[PDB]
Amino acid sequence: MKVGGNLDSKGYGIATPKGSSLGNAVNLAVLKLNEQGLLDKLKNKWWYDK
Amino acid sequence: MKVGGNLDSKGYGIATPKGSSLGNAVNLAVLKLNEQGLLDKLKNKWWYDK
Amino acid sequence: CVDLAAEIAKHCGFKYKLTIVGDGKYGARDADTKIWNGMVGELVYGKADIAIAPLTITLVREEVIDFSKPFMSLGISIMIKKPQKSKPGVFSFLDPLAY
Amino acid sequence: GECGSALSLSNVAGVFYILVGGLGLAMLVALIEFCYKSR
Repeated sequence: MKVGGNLDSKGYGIATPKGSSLGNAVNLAVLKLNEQGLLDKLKNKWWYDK
Repeated sequence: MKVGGNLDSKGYGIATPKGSSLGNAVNLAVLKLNEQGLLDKLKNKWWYDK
Repeated sequence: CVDLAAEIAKHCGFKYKLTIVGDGKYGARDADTKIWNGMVGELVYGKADIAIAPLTITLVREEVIDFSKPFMSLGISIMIKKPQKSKPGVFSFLDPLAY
Repeated sequence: GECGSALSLSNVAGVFYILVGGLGLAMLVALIEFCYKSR
């Protein structure tokens, strides 16, 4: 069981080697996917759906 | 009393008019102050120390 | 944030004047008129050059003003009135019966 | 939408009542047979 509140608050990001050209396009893709509501559905799928 | 977990997770930032020249320098100042451990001391000072 | 303002002003090398936001608001855009009030409106309409306050970083704000990287983390929370588990009488011992 | 511990003295207090009427009558019959039959 998880007890108590969380000790800190943070998130996961997509990481690239410093100055990779993918970083910007990947970041905007992540922003779109968040804005589409996909991540909540995927989280339900892999956390709670089963 | 605070009950339950937080509903969301976010932060405060120093805001400037869009394109202000201070924005970058203020941001780096904030980064230094965080890296110095000042903010934990100030938070203790104004929240818990008394 | 007064101490923080002093620290920031020291690290960036500027003089500053603390001004209480006229309306006592954080900052919101009037839907219909599209007018920002509060400290956001102060920045939008050029009444202040920087905001050093508990101003939540939000998308609708980031669309009209710039933010530094977060200096503090928080969440929406619930405050309730305090309650007491224990309260004592004389004869609540007898209370199951009435005078 | 506009729609979104105690004690009952009465109940057996009635049986107090009846019990007491029982008392008074009981003693009535008592001293009426005592007086009547005895004397």
